[PDB]
Amino acid sequence: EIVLTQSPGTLSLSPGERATLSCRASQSVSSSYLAWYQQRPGQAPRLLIYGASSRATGIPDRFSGSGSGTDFTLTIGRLEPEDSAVYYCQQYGSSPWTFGQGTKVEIKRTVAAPSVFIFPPSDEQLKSGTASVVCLLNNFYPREAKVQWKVDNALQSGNSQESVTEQDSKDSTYSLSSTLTLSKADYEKHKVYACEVTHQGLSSPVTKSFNR
Amino acid sequence: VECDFSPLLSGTPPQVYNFKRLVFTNCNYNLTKLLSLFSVNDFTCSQISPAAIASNCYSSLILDYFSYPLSMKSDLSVSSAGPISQFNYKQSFSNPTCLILATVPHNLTTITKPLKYSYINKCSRLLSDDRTEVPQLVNANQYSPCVSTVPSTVWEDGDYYRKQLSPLEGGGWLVASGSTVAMTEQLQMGFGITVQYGTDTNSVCPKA
Amino acid sequence: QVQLVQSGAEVKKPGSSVKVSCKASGGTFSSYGITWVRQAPGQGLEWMGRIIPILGISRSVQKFQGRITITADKSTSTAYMDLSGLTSDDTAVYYCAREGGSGYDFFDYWGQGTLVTVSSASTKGPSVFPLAPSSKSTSGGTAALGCLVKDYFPEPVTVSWNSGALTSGVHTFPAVLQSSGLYSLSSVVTVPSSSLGTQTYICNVNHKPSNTKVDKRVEPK
Repeated sequence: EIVLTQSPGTLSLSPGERATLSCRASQSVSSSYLAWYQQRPGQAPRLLIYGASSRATGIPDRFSGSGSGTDFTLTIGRLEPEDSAVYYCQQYGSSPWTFGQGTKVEIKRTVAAPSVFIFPPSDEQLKSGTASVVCLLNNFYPREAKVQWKVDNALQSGNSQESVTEQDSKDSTYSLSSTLTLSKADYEKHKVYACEVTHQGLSSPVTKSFNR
Repeated sequence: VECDFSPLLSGTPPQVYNFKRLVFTNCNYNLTKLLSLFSVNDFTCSQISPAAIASNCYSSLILDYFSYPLSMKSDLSVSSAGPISQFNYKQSFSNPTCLILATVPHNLTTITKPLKYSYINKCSRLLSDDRTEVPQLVNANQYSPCVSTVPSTVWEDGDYYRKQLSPLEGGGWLVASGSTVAMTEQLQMGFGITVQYGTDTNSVCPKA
Repeated sequence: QVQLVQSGAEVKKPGSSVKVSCKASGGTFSSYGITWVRQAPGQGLEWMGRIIPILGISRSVQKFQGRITITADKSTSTAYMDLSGLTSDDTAVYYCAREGGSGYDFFDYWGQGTLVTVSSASTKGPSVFPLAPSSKSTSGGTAALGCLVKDYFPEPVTVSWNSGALTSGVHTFPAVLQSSGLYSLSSVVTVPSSSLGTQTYICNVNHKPSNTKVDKRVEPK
């Protein structure tokens, strides 16, 4: 049993910048008995470093491994956008083998003026249940995007629910899907529905239009 | 020319699978002058009486010593089929054999304590072919060929040590495992004497 | 280099039993353990146990001891856990991973993972919802269309387009809890094939618990 600290956590760094990840151990561990792992957005963790010095067979040697006794540091000499992942330092030194809290690397490249689209309800769940409208915000950086629903030119309450996907391995961009489920009957005089987006991207709030 | 049990009374006595040996081929022995220094607990002998091993002349007296708790005195004999008598330490059935299971007293000094008693639970070989497995059974004392993988003492409750033999010979992972047992307040040791007589000669003799 | 293929999201009830089966594609359990590794949803990995089919030996962490049995069938070469006596707090994704021995117990190759979901609420079917591509959109580059999956309870539902062909702009959003314990996720794809926006008539969805598969065709309205 060894509780262990990690790096600050979320890190914003431009591509081509060195990244340092720390792994202090509350209890002393062997100078070379710790292994740094990397898990991609939605997948199984892949071994990056074993023994705190050696590299896993087929791992590009940007991911240098060092540190001994108490503090172990993983240093990524160059950064590409295919490094955005969660890194865990596991001390297979003691027992039971304690995984690290984990650090998240976010590669800081672009601000991606977003693309806003509406997908207004159609006559398949307007023939059962509760319909739902949706607002897609495809290709945008970073995660600082807020969408508020506008109904018949009147602002809406907190009955939304926004879901944002993780950055793509090559694209390194963040797409969104704010949803407004409604009572299946309530589509009478509310002629128009829209989502208002505020972003680093694009001067204005980019509102939209349904009519139909 | 007295027999030298002196090296027996120092250091950390080794675990069961790594038992050290003392062969005496010419000396005079007073065994009770040793067993007085311990608190004997189980004196069991086969092919010669437990009292008969005290006074009679042989050709060579072989003594093996190690740390073995009383909790599992059942495993150590020709009766058992467990891992102590099959992957750790097997003494020749051909010639006479005594087996003592003793205990260290407080008033004895410089018998230091190993942290725990560990033994080789399993020793197999996984063939260079598909998945065929052949256990490794230790012959007469043989040091249990899995001994190179396993360290002097096993660390945790159940461990897993494997090596790859260099290809030819024989591509087979000489896999081995180790298991430990809790420490006891007093070091509990096990000794094995394997006397064998001679053609028409006798050296080791009861120093009376 | 052995790929590890596991089983699929058991939904059990607080007070049940789950046999997660990790398969050793190759036919070959060599001198190689399987170590199991929890990960509570939105949390950080733990250790749960290790076995070696070559020797049959098993070991378990102290907390999970008396509730877990990790076995393997060396002959057919397939390893399983059986977390009997489990509570609602064990709802987590469980991985299986390859040992290396004594001083080299780092987890080399991993399994895809098998989300166990343990609470006596329900199992509900992926009611797929209208797509309805927007008319006046981009000038050809990205005509966005997506077939939505709402109203289902137990995750997972994988939704590939073109039954796993169109893999170049399939944006999938993580399911978010609705008013009921059910949650919903949305799948979208971008086509340059503007007029008629057609070949995407698969929108294949697979639900591991319900075992219900729905395929629909997209029409530009």
